Amino acid sequence: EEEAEDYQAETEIDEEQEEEEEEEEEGEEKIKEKRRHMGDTKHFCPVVLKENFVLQPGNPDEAVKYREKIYYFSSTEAKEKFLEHPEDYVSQNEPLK
Amino acid sequence: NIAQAWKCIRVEALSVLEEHIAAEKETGAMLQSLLVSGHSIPDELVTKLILEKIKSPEVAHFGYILTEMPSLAQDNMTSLKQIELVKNLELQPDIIINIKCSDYDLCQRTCGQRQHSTTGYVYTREQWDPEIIESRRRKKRDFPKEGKSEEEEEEEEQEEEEAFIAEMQMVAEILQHLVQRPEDYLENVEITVKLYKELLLSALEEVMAEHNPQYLIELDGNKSPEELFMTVIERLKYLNVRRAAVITKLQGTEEEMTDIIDTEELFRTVSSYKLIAPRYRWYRSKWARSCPVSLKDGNIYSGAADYTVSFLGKMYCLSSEETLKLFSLNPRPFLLPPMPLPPCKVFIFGPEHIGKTTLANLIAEHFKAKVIDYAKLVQPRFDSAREKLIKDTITEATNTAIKVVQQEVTENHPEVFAILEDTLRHAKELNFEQPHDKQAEILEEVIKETEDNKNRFPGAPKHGGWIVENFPLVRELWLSLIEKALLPDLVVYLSDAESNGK
Amino acid sequence: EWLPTPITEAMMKEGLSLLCKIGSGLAHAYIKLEAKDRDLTDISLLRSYIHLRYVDISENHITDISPLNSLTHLLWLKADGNQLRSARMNELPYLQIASFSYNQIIDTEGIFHPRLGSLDLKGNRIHQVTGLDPERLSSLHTLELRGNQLESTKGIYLPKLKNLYLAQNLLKKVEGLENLSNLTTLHLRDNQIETLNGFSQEMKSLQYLNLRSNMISDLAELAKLRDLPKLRALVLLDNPCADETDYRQEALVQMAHLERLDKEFYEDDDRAEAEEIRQRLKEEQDQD
Amino acid sequence: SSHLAHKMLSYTYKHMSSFGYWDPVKLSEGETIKPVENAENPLNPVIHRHYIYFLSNKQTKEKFMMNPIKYIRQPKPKATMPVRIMIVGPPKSGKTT
Repeated sequence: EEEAEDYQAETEIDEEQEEEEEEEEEGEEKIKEKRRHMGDTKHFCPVVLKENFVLQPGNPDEAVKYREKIYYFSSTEAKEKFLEHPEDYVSQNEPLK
Repeated sequence: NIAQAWKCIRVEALSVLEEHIAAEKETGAMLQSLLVSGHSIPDELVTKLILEKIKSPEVAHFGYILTEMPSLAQDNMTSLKQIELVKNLELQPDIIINIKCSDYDLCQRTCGQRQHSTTGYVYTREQWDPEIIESRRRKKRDFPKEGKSEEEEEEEEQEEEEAFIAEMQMVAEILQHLVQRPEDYLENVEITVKLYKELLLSALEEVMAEHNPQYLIELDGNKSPEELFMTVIERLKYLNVRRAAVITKLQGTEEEMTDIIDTEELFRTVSSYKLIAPRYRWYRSKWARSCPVSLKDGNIYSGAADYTVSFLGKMYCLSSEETLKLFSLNPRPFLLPPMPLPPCKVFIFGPEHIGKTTLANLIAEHFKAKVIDYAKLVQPRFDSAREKLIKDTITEATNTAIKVVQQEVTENHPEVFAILEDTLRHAKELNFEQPHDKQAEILEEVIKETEDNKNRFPGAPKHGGWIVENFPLVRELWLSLIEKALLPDLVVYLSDAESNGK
Repeated sequence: EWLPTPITEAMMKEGLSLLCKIGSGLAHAYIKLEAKDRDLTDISLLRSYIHLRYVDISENHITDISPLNSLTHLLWLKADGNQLRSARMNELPYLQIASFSYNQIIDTEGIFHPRLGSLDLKGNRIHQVTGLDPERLSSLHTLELRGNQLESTKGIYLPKLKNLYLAQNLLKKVEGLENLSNLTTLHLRDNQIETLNGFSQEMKSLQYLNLRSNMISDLAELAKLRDLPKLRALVLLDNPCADETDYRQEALVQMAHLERLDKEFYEDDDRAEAEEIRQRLKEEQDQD
Repeated sequence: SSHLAHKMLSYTYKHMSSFGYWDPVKLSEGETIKPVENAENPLNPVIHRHYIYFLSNKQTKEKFMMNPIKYIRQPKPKATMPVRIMIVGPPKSGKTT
């Protein structure tokens, strides 16, 4: 609902400010998703990178939030594991590798 | 004007006086007594108080801009003393500024001075002289208003004529208020300027030569202040130094509310409140509802949303209005190393010591907390207190029985001994009039030791890192722990499916 | 006479109003005292506060001002109504303005204070000038004296005067004023003046004059007043020939340089009428 | 927005990066001229991480959005002199031009 309120206000701002939003306009959900602000992995699951060193898009209908930013996971199992110790995975000291 | 631009903290002598008045200060009471005695406030006293303010922790966090010193000290104090004190400061100005002007033109600006009496408000000839106002009206009329039509020129002329005439009437009243101070008569001004020029200009030339010139700002006094104000902003950009962060109060706009909500709902509501823009909701601080000042002392508390604030973009609740003020004074120490981190105040329950003692030991080691053994420490003190009760009741009953039965009769007497021995049986049946009170008191006594001990530890928090094993389970006793609120942070209980065998 | 009411420290604490920094360094001082009508008989406690700059003590019962001479830095005072039959004083360097209206003061004597730009003494028991000197009152540019007992205007030795105000008085004629070229403004409504015999046009600044409610019945005074400086605005109603309002017409005929009387700035056809009457009068005088 | 930039700055909702008012892309390319506010030449601001970034032009903005880390790894700028020049020549037209 916070997402919806933010995006509604953004609709009003788009209609005020700029025509380029008219060229973007195709797809309400696509816009909403694209605007969301996301974990260091953005698209990807962190856990599978940390364990495997492998890159993979976490499921976009996963929904965890942490330090303002939103996270997907490669599997519900990954979400469950992640939820037990999210802080371990974070890029604490240097960029993702 | 400059401080009002930066919105940093600053030294301002009047602001010192007004703060000392408003805070009901005892030094403020000295000021009041001096004023009420019809006696001056010493320049040296002002200097002292200014120095104290600069040493103040809120100033030390914020930083400052200064001007008030140096001043015309040399008639008594060396002006060098102010410069010396400035150099002594831990805080010597990274950014230095000056205005230059012609001596005559400075005087002319001084001539353009009058004060409104009953407000005390000090005003410029642009206000105070109607003929300067009307000369500016002449200028405004002479410029043909490029970008507008004659209809707009006539509308704005007639409206400004009404404004000007009403302003003339008002200033006429202000003429009943206008004065030129003794210092503002040109002779006094010139004397003052000459004296400053010699003593302060000579000293300040050295004060300047010391500094980084590229840091140092020069400015033209012959100017609109807005010019200089923006110039200072631009210089600050070149300098690439920010304002210090400022605590932002997050009470509802005019509102007082039930913030006694779900923590999560309250967090969301606060983060939405006062917001600037979509998406950029305030960040949580790490401690959620908790009052970081209380925890820095070592008391777990969670704060009102009315006493909740954001700073550095992060959100922080506090337990009280006075805690809000205190933290507004200076966040830094309580956040800074060892960083806001818990004490221990804990019990654990279960059978025996079966590593349980060891577990407490290892916890205390990790914490640098220290453990209470209720059996070793508490129980003999409690027992000796009950001994004291029993010896007291013995001596009281023996005294009363001796006195009354003598009213010679002695402790050997059989009715005396019957009365004594039955009343002391009843004293054994009764107890200390509420024994758990003493047990809590003793807990406090040992706590006071542990508090000191943790203050001696490098992170030096007020509160003791304390643990009890061997507390004896009674429900109403536990209630008394609530009534005095001598509560732990945490309790653990121990359980098994089958270690009741293994 | 009144109950003893000397000054009180608590009332000072109430009255002292604004703080300001004075002298060399940052030393600091109270400049204003609010003390209007606490009945006061006495003020002696003020003797310490001499750095003070502003007082109101009007309508107290104060019979004396001797401390004020010690109260050096006072720049302005209100003391109206108070019980002073004169205000004779040392020549105070500091006082810029004060008022002592409706006081018992009978006279203009005894006051000298150079910085004093303005004074007011309306309602006072005063009849004629009693000493003036602008080489003492270096600043005194305005005075008001409404509702006094004033006879006539001798000895107003003060070319410094911007303005003066004398309505509601006993005034019978001008004297002395005739020299005050800088004087712009004199108010004398509700007085006893019988005649206005061309009173000296060397008072050349006298942009405004008020003489309503007086005793002038000779319209030919207007002709005698033809030779006058830039008085723009006149008031002269309620006079025993203002009874007939060609008073204004005759006046503008006599004084083209005048621009307002009473309630009428001269409208374009009023000007044209008076102008053509003046033309005729001039041409006939040339034929005379 | 400019307003949003100033508010985040004053409210400290983000850190100023060490670059300050310097375009990191031009700096890393090697350039030493400070860019200047105009209606033709506004700031291009962007947010990333806990940090604020400021850029001259849509092309430099684009490059930085393609990869900020590349510029961030560059060594920090440091304060400078201004410039003072004199130029002298034949009558106005060339030298003035």
